[PDB]
Amino acid sequence: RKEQIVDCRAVMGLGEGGGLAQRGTFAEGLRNDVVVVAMSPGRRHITKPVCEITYGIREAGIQTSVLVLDAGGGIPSDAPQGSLGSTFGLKPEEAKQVNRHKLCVIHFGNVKSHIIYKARLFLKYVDIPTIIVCQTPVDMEDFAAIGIKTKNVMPLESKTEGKIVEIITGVIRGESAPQKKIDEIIESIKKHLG
Amino acid sequence: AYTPQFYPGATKVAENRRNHLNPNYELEKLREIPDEDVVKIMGHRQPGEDYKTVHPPLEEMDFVEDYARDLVEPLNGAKEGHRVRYIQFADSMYFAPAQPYDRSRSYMSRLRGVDAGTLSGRQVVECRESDLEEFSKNILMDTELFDPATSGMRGATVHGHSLRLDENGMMFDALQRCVFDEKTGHVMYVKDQVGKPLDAPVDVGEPIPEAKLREITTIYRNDGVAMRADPDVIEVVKRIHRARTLGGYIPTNETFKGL
Amino acid sequence: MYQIIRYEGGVYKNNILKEWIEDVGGFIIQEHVMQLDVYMTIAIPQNEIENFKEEAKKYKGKIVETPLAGIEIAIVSPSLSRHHLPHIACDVSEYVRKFGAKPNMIGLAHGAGKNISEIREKEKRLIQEHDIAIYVMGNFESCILDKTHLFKVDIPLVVTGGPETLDIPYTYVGNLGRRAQRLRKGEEIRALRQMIDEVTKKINDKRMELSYDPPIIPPVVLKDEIEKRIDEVRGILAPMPIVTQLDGLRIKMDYDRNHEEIENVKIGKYLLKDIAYVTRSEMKNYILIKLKSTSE
Amino acid sequence: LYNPDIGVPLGQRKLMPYKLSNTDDYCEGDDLHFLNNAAIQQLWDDIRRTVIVGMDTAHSVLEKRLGVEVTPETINEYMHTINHSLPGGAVVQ
Amino acid sequence: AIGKKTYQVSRVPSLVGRVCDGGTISRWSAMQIGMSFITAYKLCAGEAATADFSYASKHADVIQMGNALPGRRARGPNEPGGIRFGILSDVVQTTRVSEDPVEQSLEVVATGAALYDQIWLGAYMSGGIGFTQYATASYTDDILDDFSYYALDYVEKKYGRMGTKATMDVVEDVAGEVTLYALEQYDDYPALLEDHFGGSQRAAVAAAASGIGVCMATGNSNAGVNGWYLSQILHKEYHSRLGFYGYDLQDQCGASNSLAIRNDEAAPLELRGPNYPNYAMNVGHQGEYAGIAQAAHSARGDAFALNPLVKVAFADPMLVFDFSKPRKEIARGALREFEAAGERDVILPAK
Amino acid sequence: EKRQGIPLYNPDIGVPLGQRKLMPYKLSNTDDYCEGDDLHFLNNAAIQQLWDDIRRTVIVGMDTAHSVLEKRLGVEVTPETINEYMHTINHSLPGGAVVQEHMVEVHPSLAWDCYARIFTGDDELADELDSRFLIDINKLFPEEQAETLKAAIGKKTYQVSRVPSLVGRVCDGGTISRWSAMQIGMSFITAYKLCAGEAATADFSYASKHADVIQMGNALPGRRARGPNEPGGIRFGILSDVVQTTRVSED
Amino acid sequence: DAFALNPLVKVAFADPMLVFDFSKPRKEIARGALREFEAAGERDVILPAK
Amino acid sequence: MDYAGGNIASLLGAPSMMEGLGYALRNIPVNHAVATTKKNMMNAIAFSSVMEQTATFEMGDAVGSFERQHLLGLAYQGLNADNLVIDFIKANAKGTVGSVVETVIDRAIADGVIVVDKTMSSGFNMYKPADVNKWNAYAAAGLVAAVAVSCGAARAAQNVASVILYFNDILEYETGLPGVDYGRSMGTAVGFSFFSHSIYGGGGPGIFNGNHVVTRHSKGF
Amino acid sequence: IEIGSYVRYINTGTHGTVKAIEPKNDEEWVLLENDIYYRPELLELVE
Amino acid sequence: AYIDVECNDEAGKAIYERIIQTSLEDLVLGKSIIKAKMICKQDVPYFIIGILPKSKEDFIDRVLDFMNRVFPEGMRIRKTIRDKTIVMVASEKPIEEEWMNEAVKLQEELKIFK
Ligand code: F43
Ligand code: F43
Ligand SMILES: C[C@H](OP(=O)(O)O)[C@H](NC(=O)/C=C\CCCCSSCCS(=O)(=O)O)C(=O)O
Repeated sequence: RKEQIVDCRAVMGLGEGGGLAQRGTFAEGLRNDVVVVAMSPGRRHITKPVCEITYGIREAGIQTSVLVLDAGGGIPSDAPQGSLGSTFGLKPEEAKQVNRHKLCVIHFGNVKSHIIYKARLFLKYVDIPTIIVCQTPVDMEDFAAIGIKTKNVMPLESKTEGKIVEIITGVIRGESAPQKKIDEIIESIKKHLG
Repeated sequence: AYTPQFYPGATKVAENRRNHLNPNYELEKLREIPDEDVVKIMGHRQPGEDYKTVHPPLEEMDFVEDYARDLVEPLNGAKEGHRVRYIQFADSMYFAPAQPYDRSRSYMSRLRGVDAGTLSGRQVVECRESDLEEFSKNILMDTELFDPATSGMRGATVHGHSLRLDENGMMFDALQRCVFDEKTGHVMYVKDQVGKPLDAPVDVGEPIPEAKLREITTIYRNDGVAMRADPDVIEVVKRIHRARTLGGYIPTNETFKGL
Repeated sequence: MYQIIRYEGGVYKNNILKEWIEDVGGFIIQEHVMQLDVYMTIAIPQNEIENFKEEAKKYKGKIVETPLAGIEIAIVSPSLSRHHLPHIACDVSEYVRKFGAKPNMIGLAHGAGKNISEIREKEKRLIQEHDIAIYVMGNFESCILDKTHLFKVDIPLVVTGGPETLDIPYTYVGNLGRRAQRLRKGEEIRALRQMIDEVTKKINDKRMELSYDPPIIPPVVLKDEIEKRIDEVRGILAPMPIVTQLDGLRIKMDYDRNHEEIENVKIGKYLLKDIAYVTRSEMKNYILIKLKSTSE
Repeated sequence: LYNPDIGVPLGQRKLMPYKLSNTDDYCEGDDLHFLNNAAIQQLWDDIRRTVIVGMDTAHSVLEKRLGVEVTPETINEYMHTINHSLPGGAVVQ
Repeated sequence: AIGKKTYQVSRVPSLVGRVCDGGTISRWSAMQIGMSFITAYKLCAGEAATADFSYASKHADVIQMGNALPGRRARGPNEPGGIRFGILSDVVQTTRVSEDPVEQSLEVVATGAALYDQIWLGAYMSGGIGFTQYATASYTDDILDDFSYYALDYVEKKYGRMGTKATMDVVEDVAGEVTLYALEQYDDYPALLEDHFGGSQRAAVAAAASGIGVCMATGNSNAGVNGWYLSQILHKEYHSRLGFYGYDLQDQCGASNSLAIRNDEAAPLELRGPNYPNYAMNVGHQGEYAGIAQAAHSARGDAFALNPLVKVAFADPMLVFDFSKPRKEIARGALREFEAAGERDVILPAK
Repeated sequence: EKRQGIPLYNPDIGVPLGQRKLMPYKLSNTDDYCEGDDLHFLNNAAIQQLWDDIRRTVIVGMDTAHSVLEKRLGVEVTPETINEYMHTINHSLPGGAVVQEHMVEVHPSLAWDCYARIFTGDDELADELDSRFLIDINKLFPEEQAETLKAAIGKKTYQVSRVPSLVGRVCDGGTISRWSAMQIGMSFITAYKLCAGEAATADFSYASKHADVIQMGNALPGRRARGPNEPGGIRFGILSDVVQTTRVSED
Repeated sequence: DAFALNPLVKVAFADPMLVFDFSKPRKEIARGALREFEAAGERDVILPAK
Repeated sequence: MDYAGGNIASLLGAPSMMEGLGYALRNIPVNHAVATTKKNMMNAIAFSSVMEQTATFEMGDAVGSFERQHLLGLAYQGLNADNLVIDFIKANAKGTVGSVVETVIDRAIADGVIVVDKTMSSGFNMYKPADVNKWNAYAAAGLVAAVAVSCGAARAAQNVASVILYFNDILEYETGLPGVDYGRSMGTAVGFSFFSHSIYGGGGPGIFNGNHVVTRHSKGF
Repeated sequence: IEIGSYVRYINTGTHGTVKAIEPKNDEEWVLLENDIYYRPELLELVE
Repeated sequence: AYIDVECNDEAGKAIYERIIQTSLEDLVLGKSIIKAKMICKQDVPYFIIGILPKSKEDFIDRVLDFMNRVFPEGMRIRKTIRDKTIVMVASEKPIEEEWMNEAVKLQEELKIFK
């Protein structure tokens, strides 16, 4: 039980009856322990799967920061045969804001082939241990098949400087996350933070 | 004979549409993109290697004797026998020099054996690969039909024809095939038209200035030239609509007396 | 003399408008580009209001009058748990942001409960470091009435609560309690507008009180001078690296490594240490600046 | 300076809520899909389940083929019966 | 219009139409009508007069919302492909609660979009994403509202609500003016253009406004669709783009088929529907066609468009969906505050 | 509460029910009893789901599509590419839009019953494919039945699309084929990066969603006018093949 | 015989992912009669709880 | 109610499986007509035109004031009346679709079918038909010739939709005159475009027949 | 577990042969045919 | 689900009714619960929430999550009774026996709810 102060963003949200967060914005929780990364300020990512994880971390006693990615939708351009639909990417300032935290929690989606290259590009610039929160069951070996550092399944040629420390499956975008998933996230953060 | 007019109107937009439709009008060229660079942006074949074939050459295949079919001279790519490829363009509503229906009409008026398709934010022309590369270099890319900022050779994800331009005056691209190089002031294609990255970026030239874009565009805009300033085009459109209505009602000469 | 407004236009030819703002002496306080539109909080001289409006309508931009874009607000939620954080508190914070103010979420360590509630002195002084504090309370009359000791600061205060009318000796805005939904109904929007009106009135009274004896230098041009001199201000990863307060600034650097650089800044012909109170901030060991008036 | 790992933001307007015409309600685009909107489904359901039958030939069949007089009391009794039978209540058998 | 005749409105449960198809409804109502007739008048449980009752309730005196579509369409009755535009105009009850003709036309536009484009085209003949942004472009912001109010103002300034007889010249004048205004508003406001980013959306909205204006000028529905088609082909020359390729099939043959008299081509717009041969493929037309059909009668201040029985039956306050304000009901359903029928929670285990 | 005084169910009017003993009903080969009202299809969710699962099933073959991809489109078809396509269609069939966050999508919990499965008579393709979305003939059937079914099917690959039940609830039975065909075409042009504006894509669309489509029921003509995948169009042999008792019983 | 009319229909409905398992049709009708059958197609996430 | 899995076939489908009433004769696809005529151009055109216009007579469309236009369309499009199709193809051996449009306008002016209506301020003398049905027949013959010229240049049958669509578009905005079938040919060309050029499409142009919802709109043109 | 043995992954079922054992950071790691390190506690011996 | 709140605060009643409705909607629990009655005693801080479920342990975990969502922050000392009707009392003080007697009264009055 201690005081928890958040440096709020400087930009207003999406209109009047819309989301409260804005794309490409960072909200510092003073003391930098856990940063929660959201792909977009839309209803698929904000307050249904992300702010719930955020309040679970804040209820566990760990100060939390929420960063909304500027371009979090789609696949990176280094995916096979280029990108389609939209291009996923990370800004250097976003990577610097993530890298000052002890741990990262990132929320991914459905398709297995999208998540692996998204995590590879994210960990090409992020060097802290991150927890991947997705919906479909991805095994923590398919990331090593494309060269991602990983606690249990290392690659021979590691193309990332950050390590996936836990995969948590069963969190749907735009839906209320149950207490059991929050408890798994809290236990993983406590076991891999101190 | 008959001297062909191409489009009604007195404004600069109607004049540009007439110039695009005219096959005897030489389009002003504004850049030099080499043939292998156009092939590389097109992304269909490796430059320097032979064209892939879909059938033997027309001399080798035996057809039935047809007098009417043999009157038409085939294309060279049809003579050798080449696969039919495509080149796709997106055109911004903010004073792009070429526009989709204008592009399709000019292609079908100027080129032989082409397959033109028109969408709101898309325009594609299909032809045999050698001839398609020839008119892609000669007409589609280097002339005043193309602007590397307000237009772009892009397949796959197309979006941004109705969106506002970016800080460099370029059309929005979700895949970012072409970027702006501020050191040279030129637009460089870092990906091909479908999205895989290029090993060497290719200079398609610098953006056309907006003052020239006002003169060479084929779109009507309130901030540019509106159709209210061109009553001749509206009258022709209304005459076409009335003639269609009268023909659909009763297609006789007495019903067309009220035209 | 420096009216602060928000510009919402496009990124196309936005650099030319920024050059015009720099030419007329304006200062860009905040810039954010989402995809193709830019939100720009600009402080321009009052004699250029109509010229900037004509310039903005040339680029099809929008001028939004923001009455709170010179202050920072502390929003004191009882905790950062699921009860108060993910709704109401962000609704209040984003509504405050919509009128230009820079908010800070203050989650009390022991702010929950009816009789077990307490407020620490460190949290107290962090609240006093802001210009105005907004308390987001619950929806029971007796609970808040037995919780007056939380609102014990010499700062302008607006208390938001569930009951329509409360008998506390502070400014109170009703129909904003603890909820679990996004504030979107008409009564909720009306109550948010009411809270905005009360904080606007308090800020205007404090602005008149400051205008009775003006400071040596306005905070906006002091922030501009600090960004011109200190070259480490562009390396700050915080949301707002320099927060313009009502009568000062909050520079988000380490106090121990940067206070001697901040104090030895020559503005006009004056040194900063003789004209401002450079002190350590309770918020993440930052630097807080409090301006002196012309009387001293 | 060209970094292909920056990414391109897309769909800023499509993240903002949609107003509804002549109302004051703002909603997300995902809630306007007919599968996600129960009101659109009920709008089609109410049209689909509506059948109008003229009860004038039936009264004539009752009157002149069966010799049964039709009064508003009998019509009220019929309405009471059919409000039980149409949901699926049992009247004979 | 009804006369001294008595009618019965049978509303079967929504669960019945959810488990089964739309052809179930008339048969369900017919068996229950026959059962209630034989047990309320104490008749024999099965005789020749019972067959007379069954034949009457099955065809002779039945009124279906939609016709059956056998053959290629392969669909039963009470399907959204069989619902004519006048029938859907009479379903919406904005006429009896409001005097604004533009609002009456636009609620029918919204209902027709949400039915035809979102359901009948979104899922019945397509799948997956469907056409949400194609249809919501007609009822989300007041773009179509502003365009239609400009059309009404322009018509009332120079013609009046019924001040002119339907001729070619008034159709050309009104449709051209409204199309030019709508495209000028798209040019002047980048927010409007970015909202209606697809060309089909813009074309449908501008042409719907032009057709509504022509209907508010003449009161003729077929002149309204003629104005719609002129607006489409004038949009095509303004912006050198109309929509996705596949959109303007019916817009090209429209002018010829709008006032035609041939068997496959002639039908009044109230009697037209999604099974009209030109209209049986494409999104962005049918819901606005229903609104133009309504606007033909809103200019005259008519109580109904095609069927008075449908109007009276859907004026029933016991309906789950409120047809007086379809847009408010859609907004309620988008915010998880609409209580819908057809659910089965009493026969399901607790999750 | 809801009806504001309008009568709905009146057991007093009509037949006086219960003059004889209303017997319960057993269910054959099961040791449980129920009332007769529980066996009504409106009161029984299991019968509704029995019809729902049949209505929402479309079987499409992917051998002409693979041949068109290999030859006419010049795209290699590997088991890895088939796994990628299966992931794409499993995301896209319920309501999903692949890498398009701006697109309106159906809520995923609203379509939890939606699956896209694959099976093949080719054994090495079967063990080279992912078992997450594979209907394995060898482990679901006895050895002689599996051999007979593999001989009858051949060396061909088929995909089973289970359209979500709510789609069949809101719409009719003929909706299912269009839904499955549209999502199969979208997932094929997404997983294999193909141009969607050429005639070769039209030929591939025919090969992928109009060449080997197996529907559960046919359309019905005349006064019984109905679309496909309605229970009047289901032949007796098709329904016999729907029930799987030969798998688990020899009686 | 392994099948009656269509081998493809026989293999397709052997899928364990089906909510209604067609191996024992009598047993599941019993489960739906005792209100212990979890059916699909319920719009519980887009409806109010009151 | 069909012959699906059998081994007996006819050129006509089931009468209950028609798009509209009287649509029985528009069931022969393009490929059947081409194979019956042994891949001969003019004979396949004549076969398709004879079936389509006889079907329009069956539909009741070519009754009264439309009979002359359908007879002229049949004669000039399918049977090469006055050698118009062959003359346009010979004149545009090296040409494009726009050159075919120019030759059609020149022939219609020379034969007196169309005359100048009025000249606008910006030039562009408008054209009106002195004989409406004859102008429709001339435009239909030119449409066939334009398709032949473009598809003989490309030697590929994928160009049909674009050629018909933009032939009608170029002719309309070149003369101010209506196109073939007063826009119905252009609408059917849009149908051909979305049916044979997309993943929303299905099949190629060889399976085009008038008993389909996509292709039924033009009455044999 | 040694070179030439047949091993499987419990989480997915990836068949492969052991290439080498390369300890690092005082921890045991197993290198397989696909050039991917694995953990011995997550590997089992099959025959 | 039937929702009612017993409280002497006029605004707090409606606000906590909306809170219970939102927590039932978020966990998708509105159809699996027949009645949800909450008794708000704020003069002496103690709150009782009673749940009457329709007709496994995952459902009980979801119901406990629902109580955690509805119950206020400071009421941390909690004790629940489950005999097919789940009733929990939350307070900032140790739970008194009179509060438990009121909990059993609520449980018994929810048992006969039909
Ligand atoms: C009024 C009819 C005429 C008609 O078209 N259908 C009736 C009634 C109808 C109604 C019953 C309405 C209600 O519940 O009051 C329904 C359900 C059809 C419907 N969808 O409305 C029905 N019968 Ni019938 N009907 C049935 C049966 C039967 C058997 C009853 C055998 C006997 O004991 O005499 C006889 C046929 C006979 O001539 O033998 C029968 C007749 C009749 N059946 C005769 C006369 C009934 C009478 O008792 O006065 N049903 C049965 O044999 C069992 C199945 C049962 C059906 C419902 C179910 O499956 O639960 C029901 C099916
Ligand atoms: C992405 C595609 C690929 C394709 O085959 N069709 C697409 C996508 C497809 C999918 C989207 C789902 C997915 O996973 O792909 C569906 C739903 C097809 C359907 N069943 O109706 C759709 N489009 Ni499209 N599509 C739309 C639209 C549009 C507009 C977008 C204009 C722009 O420049 O941004 C344009 C058509 C045009 O050019 O006029 C468009 C194109 C395209 N559309 C092209 C563009 C790229 C291509 O060349 O391959 N859509 C719109 O204009 C809005 C309505 C929207 C439809 C869904 C909705 O109503 O919610 C969707 C309708
Ligand atoms: C729905 C219609 O049939 P119906 O109107 O008779 O019911 C149905 N139409 C189709 O199948 C065809 C094409 C629809 C797709 C258009 C979606 S618009 S979004 C991308 C389109 S484009 O970019 O390629 O232009 C048919 O089978 O004819």
